Amino acid sequence: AQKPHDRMAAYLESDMAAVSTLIRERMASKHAPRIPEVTAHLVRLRPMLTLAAAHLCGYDGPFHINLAATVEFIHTATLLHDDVNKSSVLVGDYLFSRSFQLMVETGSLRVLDILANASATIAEGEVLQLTASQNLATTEEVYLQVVRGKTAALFSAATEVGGVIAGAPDDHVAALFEYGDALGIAFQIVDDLLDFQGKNIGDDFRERKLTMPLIKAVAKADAEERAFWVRTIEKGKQEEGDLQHAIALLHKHAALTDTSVVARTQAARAKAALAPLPAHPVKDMLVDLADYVVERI
Amino acid sequence: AQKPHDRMAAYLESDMAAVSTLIRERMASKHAPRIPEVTAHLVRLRPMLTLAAAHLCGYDGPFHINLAATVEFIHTATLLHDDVNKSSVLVGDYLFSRSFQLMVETGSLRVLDILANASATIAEGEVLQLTASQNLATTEEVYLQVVRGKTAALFSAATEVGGVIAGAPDDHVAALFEYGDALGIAFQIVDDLLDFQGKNIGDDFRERKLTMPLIKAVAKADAEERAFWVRTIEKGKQEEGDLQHAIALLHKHAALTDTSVVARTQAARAKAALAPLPAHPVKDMLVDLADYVVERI
Ligand SMILES: [Cl-]
Ligand SMILES: [Cl-]
Repeated sequence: AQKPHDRMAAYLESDMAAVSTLIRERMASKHAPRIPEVTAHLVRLRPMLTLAAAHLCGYDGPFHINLAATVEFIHTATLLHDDVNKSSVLVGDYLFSRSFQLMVETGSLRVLDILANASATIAEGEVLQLTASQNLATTEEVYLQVVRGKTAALFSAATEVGGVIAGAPDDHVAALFEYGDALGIAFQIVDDLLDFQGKNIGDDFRERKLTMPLIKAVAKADAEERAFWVRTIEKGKQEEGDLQHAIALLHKHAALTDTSVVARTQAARAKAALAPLPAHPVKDMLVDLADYVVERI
Repeated sequence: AQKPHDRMAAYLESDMAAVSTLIRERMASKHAPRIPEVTAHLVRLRPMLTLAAAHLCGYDGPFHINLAATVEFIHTATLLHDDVNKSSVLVGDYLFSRSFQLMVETGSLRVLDILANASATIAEGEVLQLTASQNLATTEEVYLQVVRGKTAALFSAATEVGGVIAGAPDDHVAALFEYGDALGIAFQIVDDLLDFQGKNIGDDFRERKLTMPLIKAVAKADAEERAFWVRTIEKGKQEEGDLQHAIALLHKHAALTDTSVVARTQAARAKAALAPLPAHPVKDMLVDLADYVVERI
């Protein structure tokens, strides 16, 4: 999957350069000089999705660059905010404001709607996460909502705005959205998976954050096992030996193999969502990307 | 100034109701139920400026309601963020996202530009504040920038978008902007003033936040006085007696009378900025408002 991944990068090489130029130039604040030391310090596939999607639909113009920059600004600002100290909040807010300026300059209300609704979903997931983390009532169906918010919504928006700015027909656009949604879900399930499969390991477990493997394990917990889950997640109390026991319970209940399967299934869904589109070298790159996202499992 | 202030309220009575309905209905999150307990708990002249400005320019339609809601969403989200714990950041971000949805629905790229640039100014001030707070190099001219960001930019944007959505000519719009800018500056200088003039008192002093009265005092500090300023602001070290001494130095250097004068001058500037506009009952309300903002000094 290496040479296939490199081809996408090399094709988008120039646009990625010209984006990362914008990110650089807009992180520069007219008045305050106390920003660029933090922004440069913090500065990818999300902005790549937007450019790829634009080229796939034959876009000549300049605004795909704006939109891909917006996409990264939004991802970064969201990261800062999760790392919560005062310096983060306000710097993220700054990037949000800058992201908003960039989309407005494109002249497209449609993409603004798309990114406005996406930002709603993202922020809505972040809060849903607060509640659903450390809460053994959480179904998988509820975790998928969390995943969309925290992860997939931006993927799907990134790809969708790339098609919209290109002026693509509504079927091509829905397919771009579905590609990005499924790819984002796969992307995040892979992360979930690798937090167990071979510093990193058990992180979600200590964090008391309900990953899919944990949901699938808890879903089969007898009284004995429930007490263990009730204790290390909802009470937060953990000791020596507790990570090894959690992992044993995952394996006992096929929680990892089964999560691997959902990952692979969403990744196949991504590729299928490209089907109706007419053939195109970027179409191929996006297929390879769907495989690349799940290669590590 | 009471009956004159009440007339504005009573004229805008219905629109304010119908806005606070929106704020209520959009704070409701489809999926996550862990928001409305915080948003209702947190929910004014800013949204009033937008409605007033729309009516002043003869706007029939519905979007002045959207825009005034956006204005409050933005003010609130900004408040939350300054109060920084994790629950704040994400709830504010949620209101920002919701504010963005509302402006997009208006169909006006111009107002989006206005509010996108304003959001930039606001966030840019917040960061400039970090540096300029606890920094005796700060001139008044630098404080005015802080004031615009933290305060006036939203006033001026609130009034300006009200005129733009109404479709008013460019001269009427610039005057609305200038009214709101000067009014916001006056508004904030008044706050600065009342943090000394008669729990509240000395707050900015303990906070090591460079209010205008402090700038004007420091600006005249000899070596003896500088050492006192260098110590209680840049070193943060304060003892018994230090507030009384600061206040003495303000009076010694006419720092309050002089700040009062800048307040009054900006408020007169606000009213003058309405001059070219044709006469109108809301025009009168905005004049009274300019006097009302400075009545407490
Ligand atoms: Cl397994
Ligand atoms: Cl004085």
